[PDB]
Amino acid sequence: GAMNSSNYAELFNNDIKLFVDDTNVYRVTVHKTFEGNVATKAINGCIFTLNPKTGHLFLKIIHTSVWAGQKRLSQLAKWKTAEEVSALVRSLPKEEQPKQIIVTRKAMLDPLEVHMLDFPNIAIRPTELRLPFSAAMSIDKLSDVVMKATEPQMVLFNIYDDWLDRISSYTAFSRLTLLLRALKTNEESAKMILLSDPTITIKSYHLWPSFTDEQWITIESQMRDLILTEYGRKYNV
Amino acid sequence: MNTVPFTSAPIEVTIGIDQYSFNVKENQPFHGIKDIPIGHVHVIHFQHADNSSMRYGYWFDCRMGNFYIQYDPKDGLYKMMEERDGAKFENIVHNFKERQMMVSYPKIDEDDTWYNLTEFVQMDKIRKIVRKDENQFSYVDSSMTTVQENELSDPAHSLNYTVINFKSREAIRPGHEMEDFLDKSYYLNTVMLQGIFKNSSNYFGELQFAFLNAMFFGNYGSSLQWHAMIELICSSATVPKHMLDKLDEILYYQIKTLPEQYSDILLNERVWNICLYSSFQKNSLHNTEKIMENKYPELL
Ligand SMILES: Cc1cccc(N2CCCNCC2)n1
Repeated sequence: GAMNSSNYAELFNNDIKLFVDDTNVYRVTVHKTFEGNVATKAINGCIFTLNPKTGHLFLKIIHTSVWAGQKRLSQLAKWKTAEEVSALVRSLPKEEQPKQIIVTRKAMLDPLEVHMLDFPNIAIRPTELRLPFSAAMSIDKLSDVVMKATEPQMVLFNIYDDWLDRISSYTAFSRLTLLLRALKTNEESAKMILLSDPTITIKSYHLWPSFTDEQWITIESQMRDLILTEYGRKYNV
Repeated sequence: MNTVPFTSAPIEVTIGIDQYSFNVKENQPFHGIKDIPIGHVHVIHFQHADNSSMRYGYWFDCRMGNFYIQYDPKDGLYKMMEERDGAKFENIVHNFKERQMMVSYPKIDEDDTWYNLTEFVQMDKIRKIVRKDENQFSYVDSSMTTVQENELSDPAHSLNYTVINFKSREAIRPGHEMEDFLDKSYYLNTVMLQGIFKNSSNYFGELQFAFLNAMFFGNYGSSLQWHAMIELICSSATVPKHMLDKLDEILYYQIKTLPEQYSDILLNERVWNICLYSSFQKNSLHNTEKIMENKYPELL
C-alpha cells in the first residue's frame, strides 16, 4: 500500500523501484495581457523519475511544444507523465524494470495504473511522505538542461554523484532529501551554504560539490539549522 | 393470470412476491399466490421468521411452465419446483382456489411499478447470469457472489454478470489511455453494447436484474454491478439519446421503489454524485435527479 515512515527501509532493498514526481512537468509563468487580463505562458518541464537505491535519475524533459493546442493541461500533465514513465519501463530490459513505482502525488495513481496495465506485476504505490523532489529544479545543472532543451529529451543523471562509494543508499537518500528540503524551504540560503567555500568544486560529471566526509557533516548540520530556522521564521517559534 | 401454489407453509416466513410481501405463520393454511400477471418475470422470495439471515428466492416466468413451492425440511427452505403434469397442476390449484387458501397478487390497476422495474428483464438472460439449466426458474440469495467477486469461490453458485472493470485492457485501447478512461464511450458502445450485450435492451435488462437482486436480497455484488453499469453510461460522452431517456426512466423507478430505510447500504454516494453532478450525463437524468434530491438529499 502507501509508502510511509514505517516501511521506509524498503526503498533500499534489492527490489528495483522508482519514485515518480510530476510537480515540474507542467510549469507556467502567469502574466498580464495587453487588455489587462491574465494568461499563462508554459516553460519547459521535466518528470523526476528516480531509483532511490542506485541514484539513477531518468530526467524526462517536457518541451512546451507538447502543450500546443491542448486543453486541461494540469490534467494532461499527469497522463503525459504516465505515458512517459510507461515508455521508460518498456525501453528497459526486463531485469531492469521496476517491481514498484511510487508516485509522490496521488493524482498520478490512476494515470499511471492505466498506462501500466500491460505490466500487472508492477505495483503502483502512493506515499504519505511529503518528499521534496519539486526542489529538483533548484539543482543548477538539472534546471539548465531543462531550460535549454529545444525538443523532448531524456537525460540520465546519478543524483548521488559518487556518494555510494563511501555511504549507503539509505544515507545517500537521507542526504539528498535534506538537501532538497533545504532548497525548497529557502533556496537562496540553501545555495549559499553549498558554495560558500569556492575551493570545494562540482566535478563536471556531478551535480553537488565534492565534499569530504567531514565537510558533508558540516553541510548537513547547516541544512538542518536552515530547515529548523525557516520553520521558526515561518511559525514564529 | 397465473398461479404459484404451495404444498403448505411449515415454518413461519415472510413471503415476497415482486414488490409485495405478507407474513405467514408457522403451519398457517397457506397454499400459494394467485392472479400473478402474465407477461412479466417475477421473483418470489423468503425471509424465515427465525433467521433473518439469508433472504432467498426464485426468478420465474409463468409462461415457461407450472411452478409450485414445497418446503424442504432437510435443506430447510422453500423450494421452487416445476410440475410437468399440467392436468395435475390445473386440478390441484383449482382445489385451493375453491377453498380460497391463496393470496391475490395485489396489483392496483394504475400501477406500472413492476413493469417499469422489469421492462428489459427476460428469463432467458437471467438464466445465463444464474447458471442452473435443469430448472426453468433461477435461485438467488443474499450471499451469492459474482463472477468478478471470485476473481478478487464456488463457480456453480455464482452470479455470472458481465464483468465491467474501468482499469482493464478491455476498457482502455492502447494509445487512447487518457481518452478512453475519462470518456468511456468506446467501452460502452463498441466493447459492451456492440460487442457483449448486442443492444441497449440486454444491457438495461442486466442492469435492472442487478438492482432487483440488490434490493430484494441485499446481494452486495449485484449492487456493485448495478452501480457499475450506470457509471459506464454516465461516464461516456456519447450515448444514444434514446438510451439516456430510458435510463432516466429506469433509475427513476428503481429509486422510487427502494425502501427508504435501505438507501444507506444500497446506494453508492460516489457513483451517484458523480453521475448526477460530474459526468457527461449530469444534465441528462432529470427525473432520476429530481427524485433523488427530494427523497435522499442527505446522500448528496
Ligand atoms: C403444490 C403443487 C402443485 C402441483 C404439483 C405439485 N406437486 C407436489 C405433490 C407431490 N409431488 C408432485 C408435484 N405441487
